[PDB]
Amino acid sequence: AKAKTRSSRAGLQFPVGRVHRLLRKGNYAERVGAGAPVYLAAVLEYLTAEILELAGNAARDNKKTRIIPRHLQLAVRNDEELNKLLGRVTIAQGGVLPNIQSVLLP
Amino acid sequence: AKAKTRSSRAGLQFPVGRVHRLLRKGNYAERVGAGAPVYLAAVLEYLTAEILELAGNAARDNKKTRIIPRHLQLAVRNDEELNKLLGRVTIAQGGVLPNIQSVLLPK
Amino acid sequence: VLRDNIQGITKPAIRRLARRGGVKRISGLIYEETRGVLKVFLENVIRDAVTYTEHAKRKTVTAMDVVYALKRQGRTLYGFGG
Amino acid sequence: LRDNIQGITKPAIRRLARRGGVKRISGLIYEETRGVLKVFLENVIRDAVTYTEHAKRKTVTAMDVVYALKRQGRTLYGFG
Amino acid sequence: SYAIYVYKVLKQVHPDTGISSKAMSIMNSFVNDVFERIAGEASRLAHYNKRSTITSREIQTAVRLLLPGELAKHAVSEGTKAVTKYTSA
Amino acid sequence: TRKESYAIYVYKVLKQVHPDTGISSKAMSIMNSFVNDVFERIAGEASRLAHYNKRSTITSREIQTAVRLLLPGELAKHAVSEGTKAVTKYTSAK
Amino acid sequence: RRKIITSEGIERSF
Amino acid sequence: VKKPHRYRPGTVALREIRRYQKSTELLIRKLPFQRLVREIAQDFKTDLRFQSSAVMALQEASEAYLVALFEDTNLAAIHAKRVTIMPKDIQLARRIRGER
Amino acid sequence: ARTKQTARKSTGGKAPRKQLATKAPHRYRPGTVALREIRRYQKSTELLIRKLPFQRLVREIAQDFKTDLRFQSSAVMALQEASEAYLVALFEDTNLAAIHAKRVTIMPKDIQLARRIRGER
DNA sequence: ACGTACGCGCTGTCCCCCGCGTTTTAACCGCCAAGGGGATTACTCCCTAGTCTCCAGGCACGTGTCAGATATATACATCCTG
DNA sequence: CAGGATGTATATATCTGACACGTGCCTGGAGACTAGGGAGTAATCCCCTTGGCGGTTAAAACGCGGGGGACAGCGCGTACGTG
Repeated sequence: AKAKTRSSRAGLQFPVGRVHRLLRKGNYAERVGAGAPVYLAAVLEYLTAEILELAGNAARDNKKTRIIPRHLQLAVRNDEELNKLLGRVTIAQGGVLPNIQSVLLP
Repeated sequence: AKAKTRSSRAGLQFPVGRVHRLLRKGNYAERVGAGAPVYLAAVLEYLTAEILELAGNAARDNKKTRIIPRHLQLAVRNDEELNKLLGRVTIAQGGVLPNIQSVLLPK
Repeated sequence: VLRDNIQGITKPAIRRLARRGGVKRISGLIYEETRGVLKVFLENVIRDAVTYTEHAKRKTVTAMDVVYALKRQGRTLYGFGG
Repeated sequence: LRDNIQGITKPAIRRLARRGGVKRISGLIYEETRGVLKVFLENVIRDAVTYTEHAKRKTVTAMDVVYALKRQGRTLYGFG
Repeated sequence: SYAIYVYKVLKQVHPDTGISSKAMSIMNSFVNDVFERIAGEASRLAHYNKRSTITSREIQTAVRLLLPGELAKHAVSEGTKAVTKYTSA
Repeated sequence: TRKESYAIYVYKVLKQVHPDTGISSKAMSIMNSFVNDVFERIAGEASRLAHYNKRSTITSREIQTAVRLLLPGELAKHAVSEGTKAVTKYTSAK
Repeated sequence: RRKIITSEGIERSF
Repeated sequence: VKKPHRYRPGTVALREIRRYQKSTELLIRKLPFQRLVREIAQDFKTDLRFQSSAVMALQEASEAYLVALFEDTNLAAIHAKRVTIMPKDIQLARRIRGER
Repeated sequence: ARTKQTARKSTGGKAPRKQLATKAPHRYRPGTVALREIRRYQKSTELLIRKLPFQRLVREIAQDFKTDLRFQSSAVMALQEASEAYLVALFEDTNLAAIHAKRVTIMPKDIQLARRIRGER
């Protein structure tokens, strides 16, 4: 019987196995259910499948095909639904969203 | 052989045994050394022996024997470093530390 | 079914807090505004509080639950349940 | 290295706040900001050194500073 | 090193766009942080409920606490698909 | 139907530092929940320490490095000076 | 003044 | 003529500031609060039952959040050199914290 | 009467004494360039604090915590990109506090308030 | 070095909130109950940890076109400044 | 309003150091098989929330003056930005 990876069997792209081994050794709990990592793999995908999406559009609208760390800082600080997930975290080489208060402007 | 409790040999008041289990049950690491509990009860027993002596000396000043949360809230916010440790904590029934901004006071 | 309870937080109960806070004169708009804030703060704590209650399949929101929902957001609570 | 906090210049702060969004920066800031930045590093380093001093290493590597920053709440990304 | 995995996603969602060798670092440093927050919250959530083992239901409830709003809706909509697909075979 | 707690211990310490004072319930259940907070930060800290350095186990040193990070200021120099004084007495007495 | 701790001694006495 | 001996505007509040900070009881009235929490949770999951303490635990935190707000909006109102706090401060003192 | 003192006891000043004690048009209106300086910075990501003066600032701080430290050239960056951001956030908060106080120029009052309200004091 | 915008201090104006009676109201207390659901055990079962064995996907290293950095040189863009 | 001067944005072309692909490799993961220990499943019971009842009074709502702060205007002179 040829071995089929759990990640490929589930149709996902993130490594179910590598997530599974990480869940075991991290000492989160004595036992990890069979269905626990596959579920966590998908939740990890959709969070990258959205940040890389918004940043992907930043490249086009900025006309640079390669995504550079600023294109991350524009994908998350624009989107409120993501910003709250990334409230405290700093991104190196990210700059700041450009804005100026109304009183300052002449 | 006669049983001498491990909290005695350390001289501590808190229990070292009960901690030594809690480290295992909480799944903090795959193995727990025999030095950790004895060292972890001391720190706890030190801190708990700090807030109290402060709370006590706050009780006597309000002419009450017993400690009540209002005394604790006074023992912690007054001190500068305990307050920094419990910066986020909110003590139930605690009340506030009396403070009036100087601008509001009448003249 | 329950309706219109936020206006139950009586207008003095807003100042009675604000006194303990340490403010002297309170404008007219604060009262109607503060309810807007407190309502936001509960829909956060209560929700996280409900989610645990749903999780263990238990109907009643345990007092120990609220201490957790607070502990997650960053406002730890001492003395209730433990 | 007697005084290096005087090395963070006046145009250094002025450049930063310009990114921040200010328009006019009052003179007493240029000194007062140094007081803040200093007491920031004394907290980030004193943690980064402790992680180092524990592992017996003699070098505060980036994987330490990222950790020291994490407890501060100021999580850092891009290094580990 | 989640980077090979991240590239596979990006080349899916954008067949033309590329990724700089620092973004991967952001993501490899990012996915690990989200995974730690979730799996860390999952461990604490099982401890409160006296349960010994982390399971499929623990992670789902662990998500709805962290991800704000619309993300909670689609993530758990995505997660349930994976388990059902995995359990199908 | 037993919910074990530190109510005995905190009360024992209180007599050491105030042989007259006694503590009321609602004030105890604070201390009973303050310790369970600290002991969950310190230990929870020397759980990531061991993991970072890839050491599997948690030993005392990993607690010093755990204390000197949480306890701010003068407490750090008193706790670890109170910890070692205990553990040194323990091993030498075993 | 009726309710006071008066902050007798702050620095640690180990 | 005819003077009722009314205290000066400003010295009743300071007085009652000195009366509340000293005291420690609960300020937001218990029952009209409970009927609020039951009403909020009724939205997220219908037909819940609240343990008694679990309502108290909220009010104990909901108070000490607002009080933490006012003691921080005041610093904003002192800042513009005025005394009277105003909603253009609670809009500030919540965005400085970043909690928004 | 109270007489301070003289610090140094010689007329030469030791400059001439060996083993010395002392010898071994068009202008923009104000503000218009400011805004131009902002959009020129808020659009860019390059590091603002000069590097070699920062390196010597981190070393000076590390000494009184431990002696003879050696920093990886990466871990001096990871500090700089953090302490630059910390400040840029602080300055946004102070700008808010000043727009609040109804003046435009931030001041140490604004700095201290934007720190106190954060609770990060 | 300079020139001028703004922080600030002063005056003046008025509205709006604090103070203090009255008048209405619903929190509170205490009291009874009912049934609902959280907390035990018994049981039984089935699922993940543990283990052994084989192999291919992820990693590291090599390289090789190539999109981005960089230099240079228009095309409007705003800004004053009469 | 009219118009020069300015700065950033825009175009074309020139390199590169760098990210994408190739290829080999070996180490972690997939197959396969239990074992008992955790997890689910059924009464049960009791205690503890929800719910109603009535008195009652502490407190919330309401009303009005006027006293003082909010705010607007203004004069200015100096601590700023600009070169």
